[PDB]
Amino acid sequence: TVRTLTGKVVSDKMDKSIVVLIERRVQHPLYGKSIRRSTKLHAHDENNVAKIGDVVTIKESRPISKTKAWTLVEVVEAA
Amino acid sequence: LVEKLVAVDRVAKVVKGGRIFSFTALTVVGDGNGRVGFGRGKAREVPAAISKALEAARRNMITVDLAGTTLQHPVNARHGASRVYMQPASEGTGVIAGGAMRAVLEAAGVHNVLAKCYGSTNAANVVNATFKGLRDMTSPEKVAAKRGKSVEEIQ
Amino acid sequence: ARYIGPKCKLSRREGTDLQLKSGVKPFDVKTKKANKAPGQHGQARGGKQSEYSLQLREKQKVRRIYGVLERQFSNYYKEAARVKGATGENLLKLLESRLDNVVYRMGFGSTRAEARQLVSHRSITLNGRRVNIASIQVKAGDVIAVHEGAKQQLRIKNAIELAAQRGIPAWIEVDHSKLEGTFKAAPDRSDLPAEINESLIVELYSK
Amino acid sequence: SMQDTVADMLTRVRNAQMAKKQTVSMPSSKLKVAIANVLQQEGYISNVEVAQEETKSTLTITLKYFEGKPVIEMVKRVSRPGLRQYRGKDKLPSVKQGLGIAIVSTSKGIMTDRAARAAGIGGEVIAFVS
Amino acid sequence: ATTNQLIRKGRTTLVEKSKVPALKACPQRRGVCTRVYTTTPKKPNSAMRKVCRVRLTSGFEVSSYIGGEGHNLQEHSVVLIRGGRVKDLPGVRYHTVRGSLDCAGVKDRNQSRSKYGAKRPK
Amino acid sequence: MVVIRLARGGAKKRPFYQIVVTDSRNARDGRFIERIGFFNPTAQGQAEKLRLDADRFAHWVSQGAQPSERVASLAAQAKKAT
RNA sequence: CAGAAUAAGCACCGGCUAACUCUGUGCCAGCAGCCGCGGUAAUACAGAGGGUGCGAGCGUUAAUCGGAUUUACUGGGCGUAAAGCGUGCGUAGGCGGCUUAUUAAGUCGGAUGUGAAAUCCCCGAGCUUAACUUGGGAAUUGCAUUCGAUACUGGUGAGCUAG
RNA sequence: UAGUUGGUGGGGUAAAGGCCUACCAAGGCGACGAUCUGUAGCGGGUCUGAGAGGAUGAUCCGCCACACUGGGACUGAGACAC
Repeated sequence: TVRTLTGKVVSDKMDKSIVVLIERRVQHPLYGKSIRRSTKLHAHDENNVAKIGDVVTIKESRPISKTKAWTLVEVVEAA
Repeated sequence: LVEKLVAVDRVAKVVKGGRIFSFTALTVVGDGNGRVGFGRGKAREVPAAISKALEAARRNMITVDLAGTTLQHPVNARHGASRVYMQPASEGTGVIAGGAMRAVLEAAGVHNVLAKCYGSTNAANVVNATFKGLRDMTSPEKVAAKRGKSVEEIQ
Repeated sequence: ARYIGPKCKLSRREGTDLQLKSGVKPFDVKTKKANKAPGQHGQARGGKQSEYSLQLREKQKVRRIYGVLERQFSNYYKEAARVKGATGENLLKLLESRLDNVVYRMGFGSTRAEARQLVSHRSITLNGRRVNIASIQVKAGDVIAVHEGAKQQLRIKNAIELAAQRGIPAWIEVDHSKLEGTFKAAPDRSDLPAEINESLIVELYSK
Repeated sequence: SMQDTVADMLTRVRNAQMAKKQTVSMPSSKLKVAIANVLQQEGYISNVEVAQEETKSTLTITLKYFEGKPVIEMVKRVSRPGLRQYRGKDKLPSVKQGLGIAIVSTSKGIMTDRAARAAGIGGEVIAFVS
Repeated sequence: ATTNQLIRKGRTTLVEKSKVPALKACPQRRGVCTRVYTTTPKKPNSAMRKVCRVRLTSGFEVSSYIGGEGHNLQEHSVVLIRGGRVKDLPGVRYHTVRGSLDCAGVKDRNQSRSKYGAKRPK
Repeated sequence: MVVIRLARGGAKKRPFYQIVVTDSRNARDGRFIERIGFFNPTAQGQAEKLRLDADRFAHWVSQGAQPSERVASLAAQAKKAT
């Protein structure tokens, strides 16, 4: 009953934090062609298990820092 | 047979010493129940031009099968740079069209229709386009015959 | 507002009798000028007309016979278009359902103007109350009667006498002894005269 | 290069009908075979044949003429690689008031718009035929 | 255009411009008569048209036509001007309202009095 | 606190009231939580004079809403009528 | 209760566009949305008679959408009317051959929650009618969660040769 | 862009949080338009349009901001208070 997202890690330089890129495909409101839209989310990684290139899952939570509100749940595939 | 005069114009030819003036007329004739035609006439005065136009119109006729008192399906047509769109309407609507389309449609016997012109509104080309559209509009029995199915199968 | 002035010139311009006169004398003898327009350039009906002219003249005839002005007439047409059915049929039913028209066809008025005067002066009661608005729509089953103060009135007696010579409508059940009538249904198109061509008015307002 | 094989098939059929051929052949695929089966069931074409001489497969269609005119008078691609078109069950288009057909790809297979509306499902609109 | 080109760049609509910029979207304006004079029309018309240069409250300096036969306007009069073009006097886009502030309604008229601002004769 | 009171609608000199449940600090004709009936003091003919939803009325009273004087009288009237 | 007693104007009449004649003036005075009228018989200027359209209103100016397929998604064009870069190569991006298995992101269907009231539409009710007020519906074409389908597009694995 | 992005100890709040502070690291955002600049209260709705769209945000309802111009806090359940 919690909101989860699936994405690909694009950075792990900072301490205990990962940057994951989420991708979605939506229709253009007027021209009707399906277009690709992406967003960047800062998540929380307690043990630095995540790396660059892996496909991961995150879930929403209470704030952990200024820009982090998501926590890693599981690593689906390792780079 | 209902006879309608769409347009009359005066044309000029240049010769030495001055000009020669003449008149052109465009007419549409129709029985009112599925037969219609149109024609043009040229003469140096209006009565003769009109008579020639009516004669040519009565020579140029077709048969169009309506669905009751309206079209069978939406129609797009064009002749040259004139384009016309016509669409069937329910009872009580009337004929919503310009003068040139209205003449042809009333002569053919359509009572409820919505029509629109795009491009040039030259009378002869508009009448031509409406004529071709009406001529080429089809019917369920023809569709079923050409496909080899039945009318209830076609729906 | 309400039209006041010469009446016969309207009929002469329209080309027919619009019965604004009581009817004791025929229109032709009354005017001596029918078949000619009332202007200094008056001509015969054989002059050419445009489609716009025909449409306008058709609607004007209905407006003059029923005494209705342009704003109310446009409101009537909008209502008839909104209601289901034939638009001209609905418009004619709406025009016939007016209280003053019902009084005229029930006979207490020699002319629609006289009926309207009576209604305005509260000589006519709908159901059981003294109304004074001539545009009220009369509904099926309503009972129209003359006020007891308005009874034994010479104009009413003359009006019923002329109505007796006139044809009694099918949809109105009226007794002239106590001067009371009952409405039952809206007159239909076949009941109405075939002179009026509602299609022209519909085409005009559809433009 | 060649990027729309369905449009290629429809264009070949239209040009063959305009030139009054009796048959039209093309490289085959299961999607074109399904579309041809739908057309044959609806009665716009006569016969569908697939010849598998080797790894290559060739589809052959037999055309129909009636009163000196082609039976297929209009065929139009609707969804295309540069703009895909999807519709729900309540917005499936009608081709000239139901006298034509619209080919629809649904999760239950390729069918007509009438059949899709009967089954209460939607999908991708491939072509209009009339 | 290609659908991809339309997605990348849309369709642009050019904004129209007013034909009466001195009004600044008001129905009328006040002004002081800077000059009152007479000008010659463009071909093929011939007359002596009465025009006045007015400085508006909007801050602009415009020229306005004085309609009707005969007027009392002179320099330093306060007048009310509206839109309306004369079509044969180049550069004249406004009319003066007769009978409003210092302009007087024309005399001896009995037809179309509401324009020209002439009261109904008793 | 939460109150049950009348909100004025209708036209000039012919008022029509909606019985609403609302926070007392809100404007008379503004924000409210729930509408549970109506009152028409000048009804005639086939027009209904008073309608109240007794179940929701009792629910909100149990939760702690405070009916106004007129609403309490109307509730008594409706209970007598039913 | 008394008596018709207290109560009708505005624009227009050459074509678009329903409705014409006479006097006055003479490229003057003037009119004009566009096309245009006036230089001695002006249906276009001014007055008068007549008429037309509205009517306690009638005209003018200003502003928005429409007509305008005249920014064209629905729904336009580029040989000569405005419009193919002087020609290549190539980055991001867009699109992409055939067979098969799998996934269910796009796509489609069901259910649940939500989408305030008022406003728009429908059937009624109360105002002497109508405006107006009001009961109950329909709608709010959306969003989210969850359960299903697998033809097409996308992802992954394997295979093929017409590019 | 250098409290800038993240981490640890401590402080602070009714409450999560660079909200503050001392250290450690070099991160964070951007052609899917960052930064800079012009304009503007937002919505339910209103007008127009066959529709798609276009224009608009008076009167009624919801939310936000302001109280001669800027910076503060006190009292209080609640204000940084027409």
